[PDB]
Amino acid sequence: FCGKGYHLMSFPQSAPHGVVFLHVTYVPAQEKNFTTAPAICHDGKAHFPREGVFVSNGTHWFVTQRNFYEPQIITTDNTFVSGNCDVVIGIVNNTVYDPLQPELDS
Amino acid sequence: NGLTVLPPLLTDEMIAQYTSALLAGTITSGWTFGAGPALQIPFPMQMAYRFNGIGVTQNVLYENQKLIANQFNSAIGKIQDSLSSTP
Amino acid sequence: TMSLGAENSVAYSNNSIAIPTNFTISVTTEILPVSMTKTSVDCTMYICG
Amino acid sequence: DSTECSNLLLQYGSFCTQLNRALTGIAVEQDKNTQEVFAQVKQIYKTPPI
Ligand SMILES: *[C@@H]1O[C@H](CO)[C@@H](O[C@@H]2O[C@H](CO)[C@@H](O)[C@H](O)[C@H]2NC(C)=O)[C@H](O)[C@H]1NC(C)=O
Ligand SMILES: *[C@@H]1O[C@H](CO)[C@@H](O[C@@H]2O[C@H](CO)[C@@H](O)[C@H](O)[C@H]2NC(C)=O)[C@H](O)[C@H]1NC(C)=O
Ligand SMILES: *[C@@H]1O[C@H](CO)[C@@H](O[C@@H]2O[C@H](CO)[C@@H](O)[C@H](O)[C@H]2NC(C)=O)[C@H](O)[C@H]1NC(C)=O
Ligand SMILES: *[C@@H]1O[C@H](CO)[C@@H](O[C@@H]2O[C@H](CO)[C@@H](O)[C@H](O)[C@H]2NC(C)=O)[C@H](O)[C@H]1NC(C)=O
Ligand SMILES: *[C@@H]1O[C@H](CO)[C@@H](O)[C@H](O)[C@H]1NC(C)=O
Repeated sequence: FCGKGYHLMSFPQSAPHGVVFLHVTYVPAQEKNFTTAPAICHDGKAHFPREGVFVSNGTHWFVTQRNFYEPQIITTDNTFVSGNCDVVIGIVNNTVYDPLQPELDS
Repeated sequence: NGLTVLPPLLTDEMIAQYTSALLAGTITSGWTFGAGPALQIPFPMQMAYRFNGIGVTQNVLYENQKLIANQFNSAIGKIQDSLSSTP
Repeated sequence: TMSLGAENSVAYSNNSIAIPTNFTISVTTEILPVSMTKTSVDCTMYICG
Repeated sequence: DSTECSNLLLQYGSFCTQLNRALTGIAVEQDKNTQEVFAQVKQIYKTPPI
């Protein structure tokens, strides 16, 4: 409706008997392949991304936002737990870091 | 008596090809192809994204994936039967 | 015979995703007419002078 | 094919040109509508074989 791509903003310009809209949009570019999984199995529990997606570069698993590649460590802060690992089809095994663990470890 | 019918610029096979391209883009890439380059995504993950769009968590889609697929297939068959059976 | 578009077979598989690593800020133009010339015709003067 | 009818028809002016122009505009409008509705992608995507 407001240009090709994900719409960011628009600017109006007057024209003889008309209007010209300059649509400023965000277009994704330079995409890269990654191996993906619906959920991460850790401690017999299924972890799902709170806002992002699980990606793998070949050896390690990360969670990133869907529209830009920004890999982050899979923690309890950006994932949520619902059920065990026996129901979700295609769940893979990976560790889930806990931020609270070094606090009581020290 | 001077009446002529001009053929359409797009023939039926080309329009079908356009619909096929749109179907392939929306199945294999979701909504990414409409906003830029087509980015591949698995279809259950795409359905989970759509579920998140309407305010339902991903777990609900993943746990009940077989039921959702069965319901979708049944609905598509009912659509074909309804179109074939209604004048 | 016209070609609809270049063929682009998307490499779909059940466990692979494509994630963008960059972005382009694209500005596009959309031209919409708003008004016409306001024309008035005097019917008596046009038909009869 | 009547020459006399065409000669009398010429007295009325450019009515025929107006009607032909309007029909031509409708005919191109239909093609424009089909382009707008269906030709929204410039890549012909195809499904995987499996
Ligand atoms: C992601 O991987 C797929 C397949 O592993 C790549 O698709 C192939 O790309 C090569 C390079 O041009 C083509 O010759 C093949 O025909 C493609 N295969 C299919 C099925 O389309 C794809 O290019 C990769 N994408 C990225 C961003 O690396
Ligand atoms: C996937 O990304 C991770 C994170 O960067 C890579 O792990 C690093 O690899 C480099 C080079 O082998 C090491 O120097 C770093 O110490 C690693 N970091 C961690 C936290 O392990 C990993 O190698 C990448 N995988 C591939 C196949 O490229
Ligand atoms: C992911 O981890 C689970 C649990 O650690 C693995 O399930 C075990 O699989 C072995 C081998 O078949 C069985 O003997 C155990 O009884 C299973 N344990 C449970 C709790 O189910 C699972 O195989 C792992 N998957 C992968 C791909 O490594
Ligand atoms: C993302 O793309 C932009 C281009 O839009 C890249 O910016 C270019 O970077 C090169 C090398 O540093 C410069 O020579 C160009 O002048 C830059 N272009 C502009 C418009 O500034 C950017 O580096 C890319 N980023 C990644 C991570 O690939
Ligand atoms: C993807 O399909 C292959 C077989 O084609 C299967 O072995 C694999 O488990 C599937 N992965 C997922 C996540 O469904």
